[PDB]
Amino acid sequence: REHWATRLGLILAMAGNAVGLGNFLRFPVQAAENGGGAFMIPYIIAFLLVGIPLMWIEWAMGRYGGAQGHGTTPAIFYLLWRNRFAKILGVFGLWIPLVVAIYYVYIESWTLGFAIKFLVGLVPEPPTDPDSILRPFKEFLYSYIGVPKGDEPILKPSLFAYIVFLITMFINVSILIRGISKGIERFAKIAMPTLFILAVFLVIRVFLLETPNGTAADGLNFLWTPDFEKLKDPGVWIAAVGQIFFTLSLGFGAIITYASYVRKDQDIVLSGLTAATLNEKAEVILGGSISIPAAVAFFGVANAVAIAKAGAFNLGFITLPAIFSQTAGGTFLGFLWFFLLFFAGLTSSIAIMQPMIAFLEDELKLSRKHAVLWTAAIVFFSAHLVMFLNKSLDEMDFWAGTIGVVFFGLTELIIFFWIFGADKAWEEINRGGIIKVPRIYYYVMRYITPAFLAVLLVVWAREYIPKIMEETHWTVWITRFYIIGLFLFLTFLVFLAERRRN
Ligand code: MET
Ligand code: NA
Ligand code: NA
Repeated sequence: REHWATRLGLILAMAGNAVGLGNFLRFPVQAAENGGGAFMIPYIIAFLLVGIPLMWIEWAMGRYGGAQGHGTTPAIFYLLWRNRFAKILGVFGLWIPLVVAIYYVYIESWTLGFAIKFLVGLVPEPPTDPDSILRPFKEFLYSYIGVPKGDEPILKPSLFAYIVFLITMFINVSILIRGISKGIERFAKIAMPTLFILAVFLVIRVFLLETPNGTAADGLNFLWTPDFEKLKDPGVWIAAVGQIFFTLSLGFGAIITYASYVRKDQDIVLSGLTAATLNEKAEVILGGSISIPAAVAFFGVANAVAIAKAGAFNLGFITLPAIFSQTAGGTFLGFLWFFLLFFAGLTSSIAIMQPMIAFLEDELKLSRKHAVLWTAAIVFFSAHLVMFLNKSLDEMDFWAGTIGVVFFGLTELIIFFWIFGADKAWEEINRGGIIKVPRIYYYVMRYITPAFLAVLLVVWAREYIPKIMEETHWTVWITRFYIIGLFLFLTFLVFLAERRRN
């Protein structure tokens, strides 16, 4: 089996997996919609009671299976639990990261296209009226991805966006095709430091923004000023948990796959904690101190919150660059922003495609070259669905990137810490660890976490089961139909891999 060269490269590769678009786009939106500081309390708690324990759990499961030559859940779920149904559940460890990858890589190609256009200086040019400043950039984005005037089902991506997507795929391939140590690790040691530098620079530059409408300090205050009136709102807890799952790459089967390349004897405790810690630092300190403070600086808190609620991409691709264009060298500053997003996304995209690649290598015994090329072909082809079908992206991000990750997170925890045995799991986690997991986390993993997630899923299911059936748009049905087809396809591959063994 292939292994990580150094401990540092391992940390940066894992950090690269977690730290991504979720930090600089998803988080700011989530924190702003839930009342800033009010969102921080449930967020930290969710990080302690869910993020950390699951992180360690995924690392352990990854290394455990990796020792036997299996990096994907279909095989690992079977090693921990002997059953056909264990393999079927394991299919999600491929389905989720593949589905997510389909639209994630497209969003990534956006930041690249924007990065390129902002570098060359091809951007809209605003003249004191907020709408007259934002409109040009809204029209810019809509011209790029091909947004319809009314609410029409069809998208019309510009030739450029399409070509940029091809290029993005090519970049993802050139990195993945070189393997774990030569491809991902090498790039991690570069991308990450660069990412951190750009982030710090942007945070500082943004912190210097002060206008008659407010300052960046007002945004930092808003985000870090506690509010206990929102602690009774379940939605805030749900959003915080969802964010923790998405930002830490939990339930994507990505962490497990990456962990399967960790030598059986190497530590996974201190390594995992470091990766997760690096992600939170990059999330709350960096990600939360760029977008939000900037919007609050120019448009004040009320408007900033309004803009955050407006959409997930509205703050990142429209509002922020619009704000920069009003400052000296704002065009180049926008370039740095989109270059930051691109690297963060690139380090993450290669992580959610790896599970698929690792399954082809491990279970179907395909060479690394073929596995990567086929995985790229699949994602690229499937991507057309997100490119040309409106609301398709949201559907995939919901079923896979929201509901699926939590369900899968609960499933993997139940399989590892209950069925496989709590003591055996605990001993497997601490084995070879430079430091040891606090004894208390044994009862967080076994009791607190699964209960919290179970409750969360029940609540979710109750609200979504009626809405699903009554949904007018056909685009969403096509999407559901197709992703379901993907699931069958993967289940069929798992079947073939199972027969080859015999
Ligand atoms: C694409 S890996 C899962 C998502 C990633 N951790 C992010 O926050 O962007
Ligand atoms: Na990343
Ligand atoms: Na993250």
